[PDB]
Amino acid sequence: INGEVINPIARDYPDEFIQTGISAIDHLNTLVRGQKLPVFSGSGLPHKELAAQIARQATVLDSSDDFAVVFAAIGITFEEAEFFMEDFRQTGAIDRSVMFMNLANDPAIERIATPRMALTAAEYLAYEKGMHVLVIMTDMTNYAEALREISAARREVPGRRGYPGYLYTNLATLFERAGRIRGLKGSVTQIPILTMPEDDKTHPIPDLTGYITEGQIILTRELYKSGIQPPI
Amino acid sequence: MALTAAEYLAYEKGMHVLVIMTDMTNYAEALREISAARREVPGRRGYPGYLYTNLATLFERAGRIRGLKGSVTQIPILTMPEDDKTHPIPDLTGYITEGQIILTRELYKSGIQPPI
Amino acid sequence: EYRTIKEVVGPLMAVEKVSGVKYEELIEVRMQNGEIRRGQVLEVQEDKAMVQIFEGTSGINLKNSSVRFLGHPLQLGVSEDMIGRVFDGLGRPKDNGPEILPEKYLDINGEVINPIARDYPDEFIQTGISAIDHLNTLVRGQKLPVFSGSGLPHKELAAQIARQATVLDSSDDFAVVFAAIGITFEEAEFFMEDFRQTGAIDRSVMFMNLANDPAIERIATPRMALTAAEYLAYEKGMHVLVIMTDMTNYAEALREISAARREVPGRRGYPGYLYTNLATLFERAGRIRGLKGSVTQIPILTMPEDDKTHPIPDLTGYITEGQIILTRELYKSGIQPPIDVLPSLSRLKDKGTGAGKTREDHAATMNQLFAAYAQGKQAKELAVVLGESALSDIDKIYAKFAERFENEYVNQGFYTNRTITETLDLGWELLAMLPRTELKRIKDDLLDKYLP
Amino acid sequence: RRGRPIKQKLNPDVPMITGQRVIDTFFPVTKGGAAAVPGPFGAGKTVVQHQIAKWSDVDLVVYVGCGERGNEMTDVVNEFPELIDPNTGESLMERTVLIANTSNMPVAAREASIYTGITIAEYFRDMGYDVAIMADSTSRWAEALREMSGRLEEMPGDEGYPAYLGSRLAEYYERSGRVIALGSDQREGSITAISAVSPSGGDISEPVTQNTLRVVKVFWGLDSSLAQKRHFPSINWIQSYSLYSTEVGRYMDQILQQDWSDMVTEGMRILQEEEQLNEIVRLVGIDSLSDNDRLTLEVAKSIREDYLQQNAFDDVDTFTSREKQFNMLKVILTFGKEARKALSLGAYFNEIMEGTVAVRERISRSKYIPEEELAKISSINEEIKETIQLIVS
Amino acid sequence: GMQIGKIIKVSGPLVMAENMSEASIQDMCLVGDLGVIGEIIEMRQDVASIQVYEETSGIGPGEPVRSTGEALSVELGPGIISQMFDGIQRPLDTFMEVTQSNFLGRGVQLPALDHEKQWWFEATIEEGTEVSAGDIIGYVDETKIIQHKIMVPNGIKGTVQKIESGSFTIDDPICVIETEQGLKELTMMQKWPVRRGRPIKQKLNPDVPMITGQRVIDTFFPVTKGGAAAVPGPFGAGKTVVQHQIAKWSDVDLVVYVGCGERGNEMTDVVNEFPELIDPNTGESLMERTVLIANTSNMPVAAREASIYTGITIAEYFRDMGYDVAIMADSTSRWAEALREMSGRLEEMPGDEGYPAYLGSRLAEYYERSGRVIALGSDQREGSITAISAVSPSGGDISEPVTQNTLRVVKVFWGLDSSLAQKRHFPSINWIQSYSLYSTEVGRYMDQILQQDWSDMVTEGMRILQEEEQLNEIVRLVGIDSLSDNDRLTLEVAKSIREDYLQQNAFDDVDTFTSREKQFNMLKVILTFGKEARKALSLGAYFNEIMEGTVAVRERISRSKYIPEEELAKISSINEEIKETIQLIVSE
Amino acid sequence: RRGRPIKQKLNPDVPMITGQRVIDTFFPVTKGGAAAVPGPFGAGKTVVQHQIAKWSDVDLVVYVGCGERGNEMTDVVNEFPELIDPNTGESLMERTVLIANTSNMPVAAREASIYTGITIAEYFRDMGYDVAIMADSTSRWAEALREMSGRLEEMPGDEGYPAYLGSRLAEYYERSGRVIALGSDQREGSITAISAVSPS
Amino acid sequence: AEEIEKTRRRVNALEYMTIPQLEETIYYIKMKLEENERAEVTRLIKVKNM
Ligand SMILES: [Cl-]
Repeated sequence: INGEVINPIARDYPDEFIQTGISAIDHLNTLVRGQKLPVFSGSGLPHKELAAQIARQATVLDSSDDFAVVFAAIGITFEEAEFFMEDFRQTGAIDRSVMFMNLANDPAIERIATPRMALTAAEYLAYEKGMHVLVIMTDMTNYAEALREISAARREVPGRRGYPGYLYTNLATLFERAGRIRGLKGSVTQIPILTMPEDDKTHPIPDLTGYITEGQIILTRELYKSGIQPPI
Repeated sequence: MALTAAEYLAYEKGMHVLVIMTDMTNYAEALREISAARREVPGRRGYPGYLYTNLATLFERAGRIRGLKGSVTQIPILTMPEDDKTHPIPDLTGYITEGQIILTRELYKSGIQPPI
Repeated sequence: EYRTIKEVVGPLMAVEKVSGVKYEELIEVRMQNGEIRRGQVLEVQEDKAMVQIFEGTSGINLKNSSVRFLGHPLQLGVSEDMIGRVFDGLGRPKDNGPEILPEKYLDINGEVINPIARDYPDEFIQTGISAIDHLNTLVRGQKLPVFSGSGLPHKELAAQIARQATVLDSSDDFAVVFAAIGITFEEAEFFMEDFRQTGAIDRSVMFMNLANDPAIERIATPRMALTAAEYLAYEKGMHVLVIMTDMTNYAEALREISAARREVPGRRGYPGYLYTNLATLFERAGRIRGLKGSVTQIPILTMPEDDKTHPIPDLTGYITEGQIILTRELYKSGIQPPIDVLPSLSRLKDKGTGAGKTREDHAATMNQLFAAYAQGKQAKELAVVLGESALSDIDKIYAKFAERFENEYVNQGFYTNRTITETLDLGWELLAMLPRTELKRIKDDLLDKYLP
Repeated sequence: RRGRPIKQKLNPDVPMITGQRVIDTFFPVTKGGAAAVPGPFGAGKTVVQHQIAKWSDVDLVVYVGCGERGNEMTDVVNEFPELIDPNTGESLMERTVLIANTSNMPVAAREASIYTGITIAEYFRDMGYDVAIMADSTSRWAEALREMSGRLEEMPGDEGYPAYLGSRLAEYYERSGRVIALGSDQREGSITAISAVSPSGGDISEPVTQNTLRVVKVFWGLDSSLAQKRHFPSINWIQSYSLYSTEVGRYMDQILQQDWSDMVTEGMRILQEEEQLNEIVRLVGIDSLSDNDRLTLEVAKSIREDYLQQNAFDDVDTFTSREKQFNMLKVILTFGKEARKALSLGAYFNEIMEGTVAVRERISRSKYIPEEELAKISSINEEIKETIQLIVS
Repeated sequence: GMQIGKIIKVSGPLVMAENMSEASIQDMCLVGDLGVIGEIIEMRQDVASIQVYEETSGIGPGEPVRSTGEALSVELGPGIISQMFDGIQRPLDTFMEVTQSNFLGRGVQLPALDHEKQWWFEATIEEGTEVSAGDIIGYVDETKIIQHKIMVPNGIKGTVQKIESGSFTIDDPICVIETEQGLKELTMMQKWPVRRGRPIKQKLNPDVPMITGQRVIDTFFPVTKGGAAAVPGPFGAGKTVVQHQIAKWSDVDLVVYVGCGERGNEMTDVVNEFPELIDPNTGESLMERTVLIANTSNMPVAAREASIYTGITIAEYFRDMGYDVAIMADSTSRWAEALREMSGRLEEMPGDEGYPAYLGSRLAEYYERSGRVIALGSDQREGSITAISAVSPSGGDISEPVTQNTLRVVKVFWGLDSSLAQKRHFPSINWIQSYSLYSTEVGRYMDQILQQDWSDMVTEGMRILQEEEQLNEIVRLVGIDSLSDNDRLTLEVAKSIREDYLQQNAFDDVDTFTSREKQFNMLKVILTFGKEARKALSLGAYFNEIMEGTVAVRERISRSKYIPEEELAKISSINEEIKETIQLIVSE
Repeated sequence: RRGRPIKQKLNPDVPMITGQRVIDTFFPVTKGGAAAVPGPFGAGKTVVQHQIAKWSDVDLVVYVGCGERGNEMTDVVNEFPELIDPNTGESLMERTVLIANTSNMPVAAREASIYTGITIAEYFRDMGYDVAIMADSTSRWAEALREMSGRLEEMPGDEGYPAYLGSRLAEYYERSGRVIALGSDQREGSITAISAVSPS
Repeated sequence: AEEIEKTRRRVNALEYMTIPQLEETIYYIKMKLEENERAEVTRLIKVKNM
C-alpha cells in the first residue's frame, strides 16, 4: 500500500475540465483532471457537506465513461461516516464509488493505513484498469495526529509545532500519488480535505500541504455565519 | 501546617476560623524548585504537571461539615507574575477557588482604596 | 598521537584512551586520506575528550584517522611585520606575501587587565568626521560602536575612518587593525581595494573572514585581530584603532555553534552567554597605567529589523561607551555619513576634548549645537503635523538651522577629511544663524572670541 | 473501559429541549449528540451544566464531578431533591446518578469517574431510556493522564499530555449516541454527552479542547469578556457552532409550521454584521455610521440583551419553551424589519427610536412573560407595525 | 570493496548497522536487501546511524547495508548535456528506457551517464607535455552547440606519454600520464562531491553586465557575469516567462536549471516547456546547451536538499572549461524546506521558524560558489557562474529567513509583482522595490563601451519614475487638472518610460529581445522628449499645446520597441523630429 | 553565603539623604531599605549610583562591580579619593570598600562578589554603623547562575534561569535591613541595598 | 472647521496610539511564540535522553 514514486518526466499535464457543479470552484478556482486541489476547512465548518456534494456532482463533459470515486474517511466520527455512506447510497453515487471508512476510535495505525489503502485502490483502477478516478480524503489533520502518536511511541523528537520532521515527505508521498501518466488512459485526481487548527494557515498541516498541492479551496467562518453555502 | 491547625480548631474545637495565607506564588515557586531538581517532565513555564492538584489539596480544605458548629474560611493571597492572570498560578487557582478578588495597578494609581 | 576516535556525531567527535588533555586544547585530525583538520577540546572527562572540528566531520573514517593533541589553545604568531599584511580569520597569510617570522605566539583569548592596573581612556583620536570628532568624540582606549542596518553605508564609513583616523602631534605610532567577519567576497574586495588604493594598507593589519568560511573561524577572527592589536599597543607602544564588521555575523556564527552543541537558547535564540562573550572582546579595549600605547575599538553592527532592542545592539550597548547611529531617514536624504546625532552618544568624550587636545570651544559649541538641532528637529516635526503657521518666528529659524546642520555639517562626503579645527569653525558658522541671545549654553567669553 | 454492545448506532436527529435560548436556538444539541463547553475560569460553566441537567427532556441524568469542587457536589445533592417536575410529582434526584471525584481526591480516580459514569449511562440506554451524561471537567481527566505519562517518563505530546490523548477522548465520545439496543424488542435509546473543558487562559488551542473539537459536534465557547459584563450564559455566539443546526432547523420548521430556520439564520447574520461593524467603531468611532448601520447595532443589541441573556435564577427566565422562544425571536426580528422599511420611507433613525420606547420595553421584558400568557408576546408584532407607521406619517 | 554492514535496528526513517567501521561519515549507502537510498550520519565504534530517504517498510535486522565509499557525488563527462536528472543525478530518461516503467523503483541503481555510448575524442595536446589540473587534453563535440572539453582532473599532475584521437566510451583510457606515482590512465569522466566547490586559480569581481535583452533588467537592475539575483515567484506574475526569456537570450554558453522540490504538475510544465524553448542563434532546442534537474515534492529529501548543489557542481565543471554558465534554481524556498525537514529528523536545536541554525551558512556556501573566476590550468582561462534564484515564501513576505539570508549574499533583487500583472504590465518587475548593487559598476562599464552618458540617463530615468509615485498620490487626492505643467509633463515622461520602455512582450518577434545599442536609443528619445518639452515650457509654451502638437512623434516613440535591429536609425531620427516639432509649437 | 546573625530586624523608617531631588522627594529610600534601579543601556545608571555613594549620609559604602565595565571601576578608584568631605577632611575612598569582577573576569566570581560584599556590609552593620551596598549589576549575577545551571544540566525555569533564581534574590535582599545587632550593647545598625538591574 | 478637527483627532488616535500599540503587540507576541517553541523542543530533547 506504499505505492511507487512516479518518474517526474512520466507525468502528463492536466488537460480536462472537471465540473464540480459548484460556481466558486468551476469558474474561479477550476479543478482539472490530474490536479491535487485540497479544501482547507476548520472545526464546525461544513467541509462534510461540501465533500459529499463534490463526490455527488463531479463529472467530465462528454467522455461517456464517468468518474470512479474513491472516498477515504480518516479518523472521523461514526455519525459523519454514516452521513457519507447514507448520502452515497441514497443518490446512487455508491455504484460509482469505493469507500474506505476509518473511525475516530479506530487504532492510530489503522488511520495511517487508510489513505494508503485508498490511494492503492485508486492507482489500480486508474493506471491498471484505465479509469478516471477522483480521490476525496478527509480529514488529513486526523492522519497527521495519528503520525504523532506513533512517533511518540518511538520516542522521536518532534519538528516544527510538534509534528514529525518527516511530515513533509509523508504528505508529499501521499499527495503526489496523482495525475495523468504519459501513454496511459486513466488518471488520478485528488481532493484532500483538512481542518486548519485554530483556523491557522501557517500551521504545518495546511502550510506544507499547500507547498505540495496545486492550490487550495478555503472555507471561512465569516461566510458560514452569514449563511453562505458553501462558505468558500 | 496552617490548614491542619485550622481544620483542627474548626472541626475538633468548634471554632469559626479565618485562614489568611500569603504569598501563594512563593508556594508554587518552591514546588517548581523541587520539580526541577527531580528532573521531572515540566508543564507550563517549568511548573510541574501536578500544580492544579497540589493547589487543590490546599484550597479544598475549607467549608463546613453537617452537624458541626465550626467552619474554615480561606483568603489565600497571591501576586500574579507580570500582572498576568493567564499565568499558571492565578489561572489554576481560579479554577479551584470560589471566585477571586483582583487588585489592579490602574485603580491603585488613581487613588482607589481598595483598588478592586 | 591517538588512533582511538570512538564516536562521531555531527561536527562533534569523542576521542578515548587519552591522557594529559586539557580544556580548550587545540587538536589536529590526520584523516585516512592525509587531509588535516584542526579542532578544539570542548570537554574532557577521565580518558575521553569531546572535540569539535572547525571544518566539520564529513568524510572522516574513524578507525583510520588519528588525533594529535597540540598542548596549547588557539594562538597567533605575532610580529611587527604584520603591518601592511592581510590574513584570514585564523591568521594565515592571504596576500601571497613573504614568510612571516613570529617573535612569539599568543593565546588569542588574551589576558584580563587588572582593574587596578587599567588606565581610563584619554586623549583625542581625529576620525576626520565632524559628527564624530565634535559631537561624539572618539577617545584613545574607548569602545565606540556603529549601529547600522541592511542597505546602509556602514562599509563606506568604516573604510573612511580607517584611512582618515590619526593622532595629532604624534608621528609614526598609530596603526589600524581591520577585522572583516563573515562578509561576502565582493565586500571583502571593496575593503581590500580601498585600503590599497589610498595607502591605508601601509599602516594596517587586516584579518579577512568570509561568509562561507567555517563558523568557528568567524568567531576566532575578532580574537586574532585583538591579539595583534594588544601586541602592537602594549609591546610596541602604539596607538591602535580596531575596526570590526559585521558584529551581527559574529553573533549569528555564535548562535550556529551554540545550536550545534544543543545548548539552551537564550533570548531570541542567541546563547545565554552572548553578553559575556561580547564583553570578552570589547573589554580588550583601553589603556594601561605606566604603559605607552592603547587599544581603541569600533565594532560595527547591523541592527536586525532596525530594532535597537534586539540582543545584538542591546547587549553591545550595555558593554560599549556610547554608540554611533546611522538612519535610513538621513540616508534617503543623501547625508554622508547618515549619522543621527540625537540618539548617538560618546560617554568618554570629555577625556579627548578641550584646550591642548582639540580646542577650548569644543564642549560649549557641542552642547549648543546638539541643543539647537534637537529644537530645530522638534520645530520641523511641528510643521509637519500642524502646518507652517504653527511655528513662531524663532521656531522657523531653528528649523532652518537643522536643515543646514544636516546638509552642510553632518553631510561631508565619504572621501572628505575634516580637521577638528575645520569642524569647530564650521560649527560657529551654523550657530551664527541663531540670535546671540539664544546661545544660552555658551558663556560670554567664548561668544565674544569666536562668534563670527 | 469496554463499551456496552449495541445492535446499531443511529443518527441523533431529535433536538434536546434545554430551555436555554442561546442553546436551543443557535447552537442546539440532539438526543444522542455530543457537546463541549470550553471556557476560562469563572465563566459560569457550572450554572450552564446544572441548567441542562435540570431542564433537559431526558429520562435520566448521570452527573460526573471529575476533579472539581466538593461544594458543587454538595449543592447538587441538596438542590436536586427540591426540584419537582409538576407533570410527575417526582424530584430531579429521582432520575439522577452522581459520580464524585473531587480535585483533592485521588488523581487516578478522575479517569475512573469518567468511565464509571459512561458505563452506567449505557446500562440505562440499553433499557430504552434517553440519558444525558455530564462530565465536569474533562480537562482534569486529561491532566491525570498527563501526570501519569510524566511518571512513566513517556515522550509527551503538546503541554506534556500523552500523544494518545486524542485517542482516549475519541473512545469516550464514540460511546455516546442514539442506538438500537440488543434484544428481540430492538429498543431505541440514547446517550447525550455534555462535557466541560477548562483551557488555561481560555486558550482553546490547547490539546484538550482541540482534540475534543475533532470528535464532538457542538461547541459552546464560553467567553471571559461576556462573563465580566455579566452577560449569561457567556456563550460566544461568533466562536460557537452546532453541527446539528441544519437538521434541528428542519425539525423546528415542521413543529412550528414557521420559517424558523430562516429566522435563526437572519439572527446570526445580524450578530455577525454587528461584529464586523464593531471592528470599525472601535478603531474609528460611531461618528460616520449611517442610519441603517445604527439600526443593525440596535437589533443586534436587542438579540444580545433581550434574547441571548438569560437569568438562571429567575423563576420564569430559567426556562423558555420552544413556542415562547419563537415568539420572542419573531418580535425582535419584526422590529428590525419594520424599522428597516421606515428608513427607506424617509424616516430617521433618531425618530424611529424615540417613538418606540414603550414597545421596545415590552420586547426587553418578554423573557419574563409566563408560559400561559404567550399572547402578550405575540401581540407586540402589531404594536410594532402600528407605532412605526405612525412615525412615518 | 569495503565491509558490508549488518542492520541491527530499523526505527522509522532511522537505521542502525554494525560492521560499518570501514565506512565514513556522510557516505551514501544502499540500505537493506532492496538497497534503498540512505546516508551515514553518525558512527559509534563499528555502529553507524543511518538516515534513510525512502520507505523502510519491509526492512529488518540482519539485512545488509552497503556504503558507496563516497559522499554524494556527480559523474561529469560526455553525455551530461540535454539530460534530465533528479537531485542525486539519477538519469530520469534512462530510468524510463531501462526499467520500462513510469516509476522510480526502490532499489534500482542506474549510472548517471551512458558508459557504453561511443564518442569521438579529438586529441589537441602533444605527447611529452607537462600537465596539471584544468589542462585541456582534447574535446568532444557533444551536442550541436556545445563542445565538451576534456580536462586533466584535480589530483593529477605529470607528463603526457600517450594520446590520440579516436572513438571511445567514457570508461576507456584516452590518455597516459607519467605522474610521481607512475604511469596512470585517464578517461573522459571524472567524479566530484556536490558539497565541495571545484577549485579555481582566483576568484574575480563580476563587473561585466549580462545582456539579457530584457530592458527593465539590463538598464535599471542589471546582473553581471558572476553575479546573483533573487526573484520572488507569486502566482500569476509571469515568473516562468521571465525565466524562459533569461535562459534563451542571456549571453551565456550553458544553462543549468534546477527544480528543487516542486509540485508534481508544476514540475511537468517545466519538463514540457523547456525543451520547446529554441536557441535564438542555432534554432536548435535550448536543451542542446542545458542540463536540467527535476525534483517533485515526493523525491527523496536528500535529492531535494542536494538539488542546488548537484546543479552548481555541474555549473562549476563547465565553468572550469572557460564557459559562462547560468544556474537557475526554482524554488530555493523548497530547497530550504528540505533543510528544515532534515533539521527536525536530526533532532537539532532549531534556528528561526524551524530552519536549521546553519541555514544562513548553507546559503552563503551556495552563492559564494557562483562568480567569475580564473580556472585552473596553464591557460589561466576565465569562466563564470551567474545565479538566478526563485524564492516563494508562504505569504509573499520578504522578511522570512530564506529570502532574508539570500539577500545578505546576493546583490540583485527583481521584485515580481502580481498587481502589476493584473494591470497588464509585463514583465511584472516592480521598479520601486527592485534593486541592483551592480548598477554603479555596470554604469561605468556602459559609459565606456558606449562612449555615452548612459549612467546619467539611467539615474534620470529612475528619478522620473520615483517622482511619478509622489505625483500619483496628489492626482488621487486633488485631481489631475490641478497639477502644474511641469508635473503633468513628468507624469507623461514617466508614463512613456513605463509603457514604451519597461513593458516588453516576450512573445513578440522583435520586442522579445532588445540589443544594448537599441536600449540606449530608446531611452535617449524618451528622455529627449521630456527635455525638449520642459525647455518649451520655460520658453512660454503650454502643456496641452505640447501634447496636442506631438501626437505623431510620441507614437513613433511608442512603436520604437518594434523597430528591427537593422533599422535602428528609425529610432535615432526621432530625436530630430522632437526638437523640430516642439520648435514649431513654441513658435505657433 | 550565610547571613551574619542579629538580635532582630527593625522597620527601616528613617529616610536616607541622597541629596538627589527626585529620589529624596518622590521615591525615597530609608536606612535599611532596598531599591532596584532597572534601566536600558545608556540611561545613566552609573552616574546615579555614584551620586548615591558620594552623598548619602551613611558611615560606609560597599560598592560591588558585578559583571560590568572595567572603566567604571577605574573611574571609582580615581574619583573617590578626590571627593573630600569639607567637615572631616576625609575622602569618600576612606569609607569605601570596592569589590570588582568585571564582565570579562571569571563568570562564577560574579556571584562571589555579591556575597563577599553583603557579608562585609553585615560586618560593619554589626558594629552599629549605617552601610550602603551597591550592586551593579545584579543581572550579571543571574547570568552567572544560568551559566552554571546549564553546566549542571538543570531544568531551566523562566528564560533559562534556574528555578531557584527567585529565592536566591529574596535571600540576598532579606540580608539588608535595619537591625538590633548582637551584643549586650543592643546597638542598632543598617544595610541599605541599591541594586542596578539590566533588563534586555 | 469643527468637522476637520474631529476628523483630525480620529487620524491622530490611529496614527500615534492605535496603530503603534498594535504593531508593538504583534511584534511581542510573535517573539514570545518563538521563545516558547524553543523552550518546548529543549524540554523534549531532555525528555528524549531520559
Ligand atoms: Cl549602560
